[PDB]
Amino acid sequence: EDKAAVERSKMIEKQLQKDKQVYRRTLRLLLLGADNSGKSTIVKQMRITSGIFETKFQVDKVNFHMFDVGAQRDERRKWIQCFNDVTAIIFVVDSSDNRLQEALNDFDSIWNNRWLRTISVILFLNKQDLLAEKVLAGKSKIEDYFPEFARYTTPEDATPEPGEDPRVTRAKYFIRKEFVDISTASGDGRHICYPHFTCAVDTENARRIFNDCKDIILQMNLREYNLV
Amino acid sequence: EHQQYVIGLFLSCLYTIFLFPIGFVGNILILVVNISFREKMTIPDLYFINLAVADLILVADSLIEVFNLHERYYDIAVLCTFMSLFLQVNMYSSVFFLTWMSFDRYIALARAMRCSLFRTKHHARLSCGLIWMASVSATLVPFTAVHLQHDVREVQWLEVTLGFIVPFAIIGLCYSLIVRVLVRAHRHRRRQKALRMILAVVLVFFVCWLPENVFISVHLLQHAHPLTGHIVNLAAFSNSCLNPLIYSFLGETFRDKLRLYIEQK
Amino acid sequence: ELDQLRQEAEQLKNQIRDARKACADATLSQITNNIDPVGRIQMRTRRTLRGHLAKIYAMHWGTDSRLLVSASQDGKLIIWDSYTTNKVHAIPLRSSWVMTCAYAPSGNYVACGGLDNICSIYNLKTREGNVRVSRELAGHTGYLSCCRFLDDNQIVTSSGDTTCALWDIETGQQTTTFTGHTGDVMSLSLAPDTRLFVSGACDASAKLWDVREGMCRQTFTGHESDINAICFFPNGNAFATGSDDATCRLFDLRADQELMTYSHDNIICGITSVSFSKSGRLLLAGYDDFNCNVWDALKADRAGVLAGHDNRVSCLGVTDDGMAVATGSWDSFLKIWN
Amino acid sequence: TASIAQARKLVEQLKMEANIDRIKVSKAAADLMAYCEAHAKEDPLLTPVPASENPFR
Amino acid sequence: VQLVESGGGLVQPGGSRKLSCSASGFAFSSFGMHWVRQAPEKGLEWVAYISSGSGTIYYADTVKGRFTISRDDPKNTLFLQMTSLRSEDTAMYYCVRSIYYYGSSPFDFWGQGTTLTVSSDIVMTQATSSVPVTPGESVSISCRSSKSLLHSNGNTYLYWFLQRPGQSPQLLIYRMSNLASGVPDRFSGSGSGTAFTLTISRLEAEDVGVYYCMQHLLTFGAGTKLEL
Repeated sequence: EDKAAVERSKMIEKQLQKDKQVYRRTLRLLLLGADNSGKSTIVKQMRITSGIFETKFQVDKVNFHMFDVGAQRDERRKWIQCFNDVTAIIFVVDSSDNRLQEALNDFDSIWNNRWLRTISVILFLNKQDLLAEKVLAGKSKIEDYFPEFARYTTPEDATPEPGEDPRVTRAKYFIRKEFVDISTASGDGRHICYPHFTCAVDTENARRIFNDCKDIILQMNLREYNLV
Repeated sequence: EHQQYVIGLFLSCLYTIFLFPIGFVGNILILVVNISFREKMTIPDLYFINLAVADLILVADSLIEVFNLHERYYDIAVLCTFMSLFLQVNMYSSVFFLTWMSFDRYIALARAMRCSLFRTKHHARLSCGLIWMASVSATLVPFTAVHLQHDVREVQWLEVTLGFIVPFAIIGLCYSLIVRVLVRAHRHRRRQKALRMILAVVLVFFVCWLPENVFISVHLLQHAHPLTGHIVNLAAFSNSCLNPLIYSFLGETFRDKLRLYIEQK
Repeated sequence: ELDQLRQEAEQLKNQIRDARKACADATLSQITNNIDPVGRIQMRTRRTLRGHLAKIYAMHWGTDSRLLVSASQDGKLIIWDSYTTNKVHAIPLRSSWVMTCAYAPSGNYVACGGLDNICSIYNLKTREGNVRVSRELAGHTGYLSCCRFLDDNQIVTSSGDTTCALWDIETGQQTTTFTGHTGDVMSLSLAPDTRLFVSGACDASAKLWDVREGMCRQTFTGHESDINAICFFPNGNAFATGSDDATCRLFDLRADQELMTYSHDNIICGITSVSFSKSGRLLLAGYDDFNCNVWDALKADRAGVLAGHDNRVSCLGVTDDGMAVATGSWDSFLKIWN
Repeated sequence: TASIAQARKLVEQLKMEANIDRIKVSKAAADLMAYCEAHAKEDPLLTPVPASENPFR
Repeated sequence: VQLVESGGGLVQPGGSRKLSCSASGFAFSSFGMHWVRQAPEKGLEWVAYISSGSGTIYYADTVKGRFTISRDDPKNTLFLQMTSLRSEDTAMYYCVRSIYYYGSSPFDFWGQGTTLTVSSDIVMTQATSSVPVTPGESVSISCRSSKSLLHSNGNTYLYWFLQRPGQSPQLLIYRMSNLASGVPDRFSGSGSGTAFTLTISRLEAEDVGVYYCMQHLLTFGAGTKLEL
């Protein structure tokens, strides 16, 4: 009789609700970045021909699903439509590089995408230590790739990390600005960029992701409640 | 002495000119805009809809307040008895919905990630129903209790307690915590708009509801000053007049919904 | 050598284009001018199948025209009983990022795939009672964009990589592989005879393949932008396409060229899905704007509008019976129109 | 070597696409129109069937 | 797929017993469970039903309240507690599997069965209790119903079972036309909605047994024997 079918449908609905409870409590993150960057080691650092690699990690009793895209074709115009309405995008770049212009183009394309226009980007300026010893080396003159650096000074609002050279801080904040000026140009308050300087081994990477996701969810609810 | 009456008439003219259209038009506009996207409603939209219903009814009754139309309905005992309780439930619903919106904003903004298991559209509608039931109880139960036992001292003490003191305390606590969260977040990582809007809604609530409740308290500890009573009633209705402004189209999200509604409908 | 060979290719392309010019003695509008317009087509949501948690990224009717599978990005295939809206199954996918799903013509199996690059086959009629992964067809190097059953043993799939492949489910091997595109292959449509199938790609070209021989027979290039949807006209001699350029085109296999193009300059949203009605007189299409337009296949004008979704319409399908239409959306609801 | 081989395969494909015969667009449109008119009565969406025939409502 | 029952034996009407069954090789949780008793030298009788998830329970009128059916999905066990026995209860009890959705085949599998020894419904009538027959020739089993079984939804709820001697009943046809899984093409079903037919075209040596008709608008027929 069909009444048994309706009972089966209601049981399936109960299971779907039990799955929805888990779905809403979890924050999805898309991990992007150039190959030279250390995203592959960042995922392996999590202490908790296939495509999507799924990494599960938890901070302060809130779950995170970080998706590394793995094997795909070079251009992401289409499949990134699926990753709409993720909590955030963790774009990872190698600051020690020159691949920096390619990464800037890649971030420009991600930021200005018509579907990711409400997705905040937790920008990771990875490999700050390699950048530090590359700046201290002196031979890798960043100016010849970026002539603007010849006439740039660290801003008054910047605070240096304890025990850092002026030149390394200048260069790293110049790269930070080179990303931030892309972020500011087209984002009409719908999504935000959160730069960070990181080494892949830092135990603070997950903490930073947690704090940024906290801020992103705060902003999302603030806009939902009509406070902005 | 005639100026004492002309001043009340002048305040009523100002109110009907400015505050009343804001209240009525904004409330009806919010109601239609959201009920036209009923399927797109977020949790805050339920509370906005119900607060809009309550404020619309209150601002409509403010037209009875204006021109002192007690002399056209007070003579009918049963009609007046029902309509006074209707006003009481409506204002109770407005104050309780403001308190609940403050608390739920605290939940959504301070405990945003952890408490996702508590904030649900079904929970939003259930809380709407519960708030309406609580207002209806807080009106009828004291009224029927007074009618059985024998405006009364204890009943109006309940009115002042559940109308200003407890609601204001909860609102202030929740919005202070929200302000702490917002200031910390802005410090570390246009958000000044949210801070100003919060401090504006809290102050509007305070300024509008403190006068009537203080007048009630004075007459509770001590028709003697009908003019002052008129001003405080006008302020109580000004709360509902200013609610649609500060809450809905002073912020960007409802303005986007409104633009969608007008351009598509 | 390279320049000479490319010039030879250009010469053959010019020959093909000249042949198409010669065959273009008239346009479909001239031929169909005498026919009676369908008028105002109006459809109402008879059913609203809710229960999915996330964007409904695909759907497919069963041959019985009652059961329809539906894939969601939350990682669920729900087989719905459209007549009663009962959920017959709720298959938990291993990869949450599912971009396509298929219903076997016999109803024994459903398939699905996506960014995992693996097309999982599910058996709906095992003695155990539950639904289990019959096969995991791996071998693509890009996301699985579409998949369609030829029979219970042969399934043809398109990939985010340049390739499109035909699989044997008994062994899990690729019976044949199709090459010729350059961008991502975005959709498949299977001819009624099942001997031919046509696929659109990000290179804005639609190619007709033969499953038995494993080669491209002819190519169509009437789109300025990438193709997101494709569908065969019921007769099997023509097929429609939808592109990001927000206009549909109708191509004929035997004429080897475009016959008609559907557009409305105020429409600037791209097209996500396409489907003919049983008679072929109607050409339904979904748009990035949250509604579907029912074009008259013979007189290119908007016969009606299906505006009932709160977000992008992602999938669209007319029952093999033709009684009803089903549309999914990113709002996580499927609505049956009729 | 690899590039020229790719070009030769493309040239072979173009030669095959040129070899296939074609028919006048008028005839193709005629077949589409004829099929539509033959099967119009069998399309419940084209002509709204009565509520009794419709199994949804 | 196995359903093995436990219990049975001697009981006096002043005693009580619990029937039990263990499910092996299939998702017991998803299946609704039926208890059907085979009284000695008699046809089948439906005893009790418990739906998937335990959300619905039914009992026969003779047993309503006299016995209680229980179920533990985690242990894949079905229980039938027998509070107050009487002489009518002596029978072999089969645990019967059933699942309900569009296109499903309820009563597809029957347990081995255990025998208990002890000191309005749609009446189903079959044409005849027995028919001498020889293998190879066609034959038709027929039955009639107290009322038409053709439900408004558009399908007829009639089932045909074949209880081979010394074996549990096998489902031949469900819903008056659909052959069950593994049933050879020899069998076929038809009916007018109130009178029904079961035809075996080329009777094999293994087709010997009693044929039971059942309706599921539960009542079984008196059973038709094919005396080979």
